[PDB]
Amino acid sequence: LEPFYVERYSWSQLKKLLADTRKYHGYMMAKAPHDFMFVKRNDPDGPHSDRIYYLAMSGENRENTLFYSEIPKTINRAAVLMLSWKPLLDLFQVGIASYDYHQGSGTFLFQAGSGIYHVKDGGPQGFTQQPLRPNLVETSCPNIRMDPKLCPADPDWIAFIHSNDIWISNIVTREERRLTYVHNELANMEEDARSAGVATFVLQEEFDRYSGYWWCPKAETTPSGGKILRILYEENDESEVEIIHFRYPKTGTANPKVTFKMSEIMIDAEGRIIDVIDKELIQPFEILFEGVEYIARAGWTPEGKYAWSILLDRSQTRLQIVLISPELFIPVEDDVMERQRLIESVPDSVTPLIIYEETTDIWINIHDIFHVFPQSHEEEIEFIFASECKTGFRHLYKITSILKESKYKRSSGGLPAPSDFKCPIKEEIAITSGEWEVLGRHGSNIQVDEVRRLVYFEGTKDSPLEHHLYVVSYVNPGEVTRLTDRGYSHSCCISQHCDFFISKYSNQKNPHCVSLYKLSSPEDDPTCKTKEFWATILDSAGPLPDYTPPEIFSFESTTGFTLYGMLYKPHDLQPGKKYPTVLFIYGGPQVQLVNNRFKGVKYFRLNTLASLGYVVVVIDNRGSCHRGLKFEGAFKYKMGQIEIDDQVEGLQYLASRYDFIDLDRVGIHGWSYGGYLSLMALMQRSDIFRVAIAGAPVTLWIFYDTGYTERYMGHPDQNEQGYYLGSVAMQAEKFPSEPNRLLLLHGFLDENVHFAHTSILLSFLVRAGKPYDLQIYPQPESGEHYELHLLHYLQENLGSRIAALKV
Amino acid sequence: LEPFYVERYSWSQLKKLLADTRKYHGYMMAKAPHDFMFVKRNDPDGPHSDRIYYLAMSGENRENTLFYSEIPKTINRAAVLMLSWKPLLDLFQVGIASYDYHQGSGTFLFQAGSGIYHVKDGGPQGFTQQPLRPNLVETSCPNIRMDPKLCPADPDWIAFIHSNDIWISNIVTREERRLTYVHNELANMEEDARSAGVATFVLQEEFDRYSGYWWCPKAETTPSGGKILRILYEENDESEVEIIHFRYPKTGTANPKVTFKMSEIMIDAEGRIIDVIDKELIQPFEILFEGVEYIARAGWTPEGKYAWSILLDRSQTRLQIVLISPELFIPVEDDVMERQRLIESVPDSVTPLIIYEETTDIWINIHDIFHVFPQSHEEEIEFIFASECKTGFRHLYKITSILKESKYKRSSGGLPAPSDFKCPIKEEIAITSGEWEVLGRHGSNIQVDEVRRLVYFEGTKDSPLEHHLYVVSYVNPGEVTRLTDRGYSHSCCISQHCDFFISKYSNQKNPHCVSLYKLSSPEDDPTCKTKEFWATILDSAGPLPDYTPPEIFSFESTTGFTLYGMLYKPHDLQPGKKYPTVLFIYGGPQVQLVNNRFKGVKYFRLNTLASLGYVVVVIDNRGSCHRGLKFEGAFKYKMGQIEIDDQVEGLQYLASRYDFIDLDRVGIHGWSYGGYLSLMALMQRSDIFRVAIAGAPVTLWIFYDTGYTERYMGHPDQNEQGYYLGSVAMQAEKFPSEPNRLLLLHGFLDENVHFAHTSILLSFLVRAGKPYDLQIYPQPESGEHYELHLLHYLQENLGSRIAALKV
Ligand SMILES: *C(=O)C(CC)(CC)C(=O)Nc1cc(CN2CCN(Cc3ccc(Br)cc3)CC2)cc(CN2CCN(Cc3ccc(Br)cc3)CC2)c1
Ligand SMILES: *C(=O)C(CC)(CC)C(=O)Nc1cc(CN2CCN(Cc3ccc(Br)cc3)CC2)cc(CN2CCN(Cc3ccc(Br)cc3)CC2)c1
Ligand SMILES: [Cl-]
Ligand SMILES: [Cl-]
Ligand code: NA
Ligand code: NA
Repeated sequence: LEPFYVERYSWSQLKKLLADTRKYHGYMMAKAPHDFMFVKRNDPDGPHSDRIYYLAMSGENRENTLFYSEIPKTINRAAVLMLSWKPLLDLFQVGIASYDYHQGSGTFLFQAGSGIYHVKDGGPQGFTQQPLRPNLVETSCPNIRMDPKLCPADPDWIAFIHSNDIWISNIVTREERRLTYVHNELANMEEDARSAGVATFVLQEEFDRYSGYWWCPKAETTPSGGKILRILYEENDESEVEIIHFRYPKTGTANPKVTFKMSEIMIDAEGRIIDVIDKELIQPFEILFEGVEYIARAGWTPEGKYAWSILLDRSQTRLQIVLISPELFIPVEDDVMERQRLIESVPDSVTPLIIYEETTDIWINIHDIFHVFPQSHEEEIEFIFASECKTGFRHLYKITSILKESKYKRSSGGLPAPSDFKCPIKEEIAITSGEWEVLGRHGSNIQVDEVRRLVYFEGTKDSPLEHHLYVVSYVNPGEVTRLTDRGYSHSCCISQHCDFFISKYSNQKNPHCVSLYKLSSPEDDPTCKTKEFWATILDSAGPLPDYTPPEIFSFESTTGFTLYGMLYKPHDLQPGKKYPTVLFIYGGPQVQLVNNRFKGVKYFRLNTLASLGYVVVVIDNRGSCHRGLKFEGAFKYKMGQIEIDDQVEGLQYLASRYDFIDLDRVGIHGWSYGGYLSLMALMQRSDIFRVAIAGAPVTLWIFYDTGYTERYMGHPDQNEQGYYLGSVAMQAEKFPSEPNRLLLLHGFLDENVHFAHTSILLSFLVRAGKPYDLQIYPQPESGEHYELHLLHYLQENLGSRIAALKV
Repeated sequence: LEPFYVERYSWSQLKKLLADTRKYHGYMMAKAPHDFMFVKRNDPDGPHSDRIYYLAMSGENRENTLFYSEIPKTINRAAVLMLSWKPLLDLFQVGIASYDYHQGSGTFLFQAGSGIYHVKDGGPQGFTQQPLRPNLVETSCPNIRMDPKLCPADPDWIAFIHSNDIWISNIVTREERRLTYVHNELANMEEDARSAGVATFVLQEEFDRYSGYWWCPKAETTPSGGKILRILYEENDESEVEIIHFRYPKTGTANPKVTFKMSEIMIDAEGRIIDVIDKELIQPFEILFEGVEYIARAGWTPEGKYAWSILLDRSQTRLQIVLISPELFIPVEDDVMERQRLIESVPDSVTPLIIYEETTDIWINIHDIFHVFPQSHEEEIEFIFASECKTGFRHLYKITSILKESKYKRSSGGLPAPSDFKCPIKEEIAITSGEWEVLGRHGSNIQVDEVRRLVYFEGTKDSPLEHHLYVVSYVNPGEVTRLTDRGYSHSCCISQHCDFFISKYSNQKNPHCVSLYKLSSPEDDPTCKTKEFWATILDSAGPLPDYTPPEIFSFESTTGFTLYGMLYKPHDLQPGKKYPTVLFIYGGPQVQLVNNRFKGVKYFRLNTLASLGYVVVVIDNRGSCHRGLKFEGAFKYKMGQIEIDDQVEGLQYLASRYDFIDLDRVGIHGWSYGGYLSLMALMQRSDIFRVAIAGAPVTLWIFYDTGYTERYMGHPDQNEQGYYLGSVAMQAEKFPSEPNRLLLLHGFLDENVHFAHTSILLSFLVRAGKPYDLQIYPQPESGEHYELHLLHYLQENLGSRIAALKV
């Protein structure tokens, strides 16, 4: 077996090769249709049953905007119907990321650039046949308005954030009122570190929560003829949180001081504000919710009788679903005389209600699944929730909880015990089960059909390489019925009326498609669900000829799990020759790289590496996503210690199976946790790995945030050895004494993994007498430079003939 | 002619080679004896005429401290007397950079670490024969005290800076009093940006002025029996000066707002403070000193009748020597009623006195030469000054100026004209002349013998490669007499009594020596000066065998100047072979690299390069030091444009003269302006230069300070093209498209040439699609890493066989 050497291109020739083969900019295709919504026409004489609204990007150099399409009552089943995209909005006098809608009025609300706009379609006023003009919500606010939301109780009112405070605005009367006076934009960021209605850094970055306020969905009527609207909101104080060059709670240090507040808004009979009463909790947040760090999720019950909240402790091993009555809130009064009367006036029976609680030795994984049924009995609440805590796989559970009067009484003048607010669980039926998970993140949710008493959900039952749509009953659970076709992975939106679903689907060979599917039952059994192809929304471009996709492989690991991987064979594969191998890696939690999805957009350059004569390998090691909580928990307290074993094991599996892998010329490369592991690979296994290109590596776990690090590694005092061994900066001495094996890539203004990680690693590498190569990216045309430098670095120090002579 | 290839050592082998050959740490030898002072014994029966005091480092791992040595009345001229070093101070209960002394009391004052200390020797109390105990000046000041100075009028009092304010302290009574209340350490650096008695950044960095206050050398007696002491001081406001991550006035932006203040200190008959009156100028600084940016130098006349100051304009093309009477200062009064009486009470004849003024089209070069003779007539002042403005070479001039009453009268209530304070010049004799300069920087000054009416000075008369001591009359100037021996460069201290001088001397082959020389006249002519070797103070270690020094060469440049250089021939020079060449460069103003001095300490690694088989070249291009103002002015408004022409010219001179220079493998390398020029070399002349290693390069002249940039390049608006063409960051497109030719080295916390220069160059290189290599030094063991990486980089991309195959 002779070694294959890649063609030694010049820097200009590589720049040319990259530019000629490039087809997407910023690793981004035009946004496929998303954020679907079905509205019924209700026109017996007309040809259409529904109108669907959705956000999409019409072309490559185009802005994301609202379109609609017509769903016909019948179809020509010999033909294939391609639904035409009708633009909902007219061109402006600036792209839309999301939108709101109020079923009963037709009112859309959305932000596009600086403006907040609205239109009407599909309410009482009917359905347009031409693009509507977006109506600007006018303002006297100087700065950009963020996070607009329609009030579901009254579609004339909206709320939004401006300079970290909550405002409301009427789109008909033009009235505009500030609700919170927590932040003062004249005062500096060190003194005034408070905010209302806004999720702080860790909650956005690590818990995927981007909003901090929620409208009450119903309006309390007043005797006068007017009403009371309500906004539940989070209020954060970040004074004690560490500063960096904004507020970044690094692991071990303080998180924000948080609480719930409520804004009570009296409107008169003609939509004019009478008064605004800002209301705080009756007792402090620390007393009523013992041991809670993070407000993970929040909202209201369907009838708006209670506010709900999913709450976590600092260790992220205890979740609590807690109902909060509006009566727990009293007006803010710095006068202690009036305040004391308000505390005593609120009943003792009015108390927080912990309707659910769960624990784990691994960690809680927050998701977006939580459905509350209409309240039939006064002293019971019925909901569906998902959890990994019973069986180690995320499954749906229907839970009924009893709303007891609490044993703790506030009149006694003491503090409540740890479990005085715990509601008894009457019932707890398992809706799904097995060695597979329900998906509750990244758009995956559930659609509950309350009529037929079913629940649609996404899951990994057929395969961990494919997401599929399933349906099952929630009263008499049993037969789980797959609705999506095997051989693709699916991301699905189900109509609110539960008679259609859309699926965005792909596999390794075929690009993304979006298609509409009609749902129906057989006449003999309404429980049984079948689907029929109705129409195409987005048609695939087809298997483009210049991308050769990889093969999914697997191997039985000595760890006792099947580990999956991807293999890009070199193009023009020569007989009796061995090729240099690049291992692309991420390897951290909450990500799966290996599945039956199209990888020719984001990872197109793994194919480009294969075209030059590199074997490219990717392996989902233990800790990675979609394999259950036990598989994920493998590296608890042990980050860095187990990942490379699985990579090396999978690499040796391929070497014995394929003679064309040259194990003497193996490189490794990743970004973020991938960069971290690329450093760990060269440190621990320099026998295996010739070169490591670490992009934006975590080098020091004490420099990363609370929400992420503490979930997987705990508090630093309780894991002194894990933090030391897991931090590559502390082990600089263990890097190679050869140069041309280590390359560090990092941006200067990266606010996720700070440059500090790279610079402190550089600091200790220099003190340890070790060589490194470095590229920096200070503050479009630089993804070009990165790709260029990477090909050149691999060529010069791994792939080419010159590289072998260099050692 | 076959190419020689350097031995390809591994990274570990290079680290070993560097460690084995290393003999100094941080490019620093132990400090040779400096800051000399001669005190007469005045003991007719005893064997010694003088005691000399001086600062020195006794060994390598040792602190800089005060020693003394005994100068005998006679010597054994057959033998060579090596003076023993006697320690002046005892070990403490922490090194000394400088000291003060009060002739008439014996009082030394010095800072060592945090403490300010004092001892006595050589006054009325006599001469110790054993180490004295340093006496701590006690304090209630919390923070470190800076810049201590004895009051020459009263050796009981000192002054010092504490938290940017001037304090005084009595070393006998222990009284301690704050004089200025300008800075408040509780208030932050953005709000309170004021300071007193302290030179701001640009004055320290670019004008070598480190102090901002000066004691009046005489004490005004009061009727009571007490007296008045005076401190002239600079007061700076840096509010409008730009901030960076301290106050850095970048070119084009505002410098500090400056003025003169005076502290008047009434002491009673027993050394106790009665009162302290803080006094400001009668009219603003901007009115009295029209067009002055920088207070370059300041002090007092010998009798203390006037304060003096050397003042510059923003362009640094107009110097003014200005006398300032204490009567120009009035007490500070925010009450306008009392203030108005004080303004009218001061006479109109009391006015600033511009005793000298000069201009140039090139630039003024500040120096430390300024001697004022005792005032014989009431309306005349007599002084020696040095200047390049008459002839383009720095020469000494004796000037007599007439102290006129000013035509401008303050009672009129108008502002003064541009030239109303100009004093008529009665006389202006040239003391020296020719195509050579007097030296007035870096310790070089003049010693004026007022008895014999001579002046000792350092100069370049015998050679621009050697500094020498000369003497000449200042009444009847003529025969300039060299006192130092040819074949060495000399740095000299002359005794205050003008009967001895010490010289620290070296040449290319022999390390530094320090020797004492006795001065005397022939009996027939007191004007004629001769010298005799008296004793050795520091003996040279001798030509150490592992350093081969370079040869000084020269060549007649087409520019019309003789340009000098240094050549390190490769060791073990083989016949009929050509060697790779490294050009070491600085090339900026105010530096000369090429002279007859020992280069085996600071530039020892140029020899180490020669030992591996590199030709090392150094060339003093136009703009560099010690060749006159015309030679220096060559690159005015044109930095970057002319330097590399001279380097390439000198390189081609050597190539035609020596066949062993391989012009196909020429590298360039420098730090600071050298790094800047290394970038300019690869940009302009990639035909000549294969590789460029730029250390801490200036890449953008608008990012550098006012004092330096504007002196050589003017204000950016008046030189738009020079700034653009001189800034390498703006011309990233002109760098090579080949990799392995450009290497950038920069510290992260460099506060002279900021990292910003490198990062913005990196920014534009990435946008231009250009390759670079980078090493960073974030925040002893790293000069090791730099040297290691440089040898390896030259080896891999210039010197070795692998480097030639790589292209
Ligand atoms: C990790 O999670 C983070 C996101 C938080 C970093 C902490 C991450 O994913 N980073 C990441 C970085 C890059 C590199 N780009 C960063 C931005 N930079 C902009 C810029 C602007 C101005 C200047 Br002067 C310089 C730079 C451009 C560079 C890229 C990616 C995306 N992945 C890269 C790897 N890729 C596979 C692959 C493999 C081989 C080759 Br050749 C090409 C691609 C998958 C996507 C993420
Ligand atoms: C230019 O004027 C400046 C001073 C203001 C820079 C703007 C300059 O002279 N710089 C300069 C830098 C170095 C390099 N050292 C910088 C400090 N650094 C400390 C450090 C601490 C912690 C860490 Br983690 C990293 C780094 C160490 C590196 C050196 C010098 C001195 N000259 C170097 C060149 N030398 C000749 C020479 C030639 C070849 C070889 Br091999 C070795 C030496 C002359 C002295 C100045
Ligand atoms: Cl079941
Ligand atoms: Cl003369
Ligand atoms: Na996120
Ligand atoms: Na200086």
